[PDB]
Amino acid sequence: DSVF
Amino acid sequence: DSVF
Amino acid sequence: RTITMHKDSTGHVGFIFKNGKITSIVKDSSAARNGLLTEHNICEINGQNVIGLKDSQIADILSTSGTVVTITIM
Amino acid sequence: RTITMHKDSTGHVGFIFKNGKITSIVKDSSAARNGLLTEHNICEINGQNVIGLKDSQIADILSTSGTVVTITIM
Ligand SMILES: [Co+2]
Ligand SMILES: [Co+2]
Ligand SMILES: [Co+2]
Ligand SMILES: [Co+2]
Repeated sequence: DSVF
Repeated sequence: DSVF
Repeated sequence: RTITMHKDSTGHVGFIFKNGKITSIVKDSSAARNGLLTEHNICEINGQNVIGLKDSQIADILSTSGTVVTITIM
Repeated sequence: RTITMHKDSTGHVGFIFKNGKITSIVKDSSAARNGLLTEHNICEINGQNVIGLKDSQIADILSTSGTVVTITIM
């Protein structure tokens, strides 16, 4: 998943 | 960015 | 329920989300220091209502934001 | 320099990497509990040499792995  |  | 965070040198405030809800926090990150916690829905980013936006649409807001990112949760 | 981790209910062991090198650790994750630390290069995953693979090629190994993920660092 993407980290922001 | 992607987490794994 | 508003938190101000600051991007790190990799461009991240330090959280993961899915379906509009925060799911994980990065160690040693701005999200960690500023007390963002899992299992809450994201209501606003930089004062913009994001309730009901798709994850990709929230991601675009986050990625295109400048260094300071304020988030409001329910 | 080998660490065994276990995917969580979101399918993650809890780390971010770039250019073959671990850059961040997720709070409360398997990577955190098992003492993976930033700034080290990834040498092997599940006993396979990944030195010199592209990040997308390491990501594919990680994503397609079963629940247990062993990583060796330099
Ligand atoms: Co993922
Ligand atoms: Co990123
Ligand atoms: Co709460
Ligand atoms: Co070291």
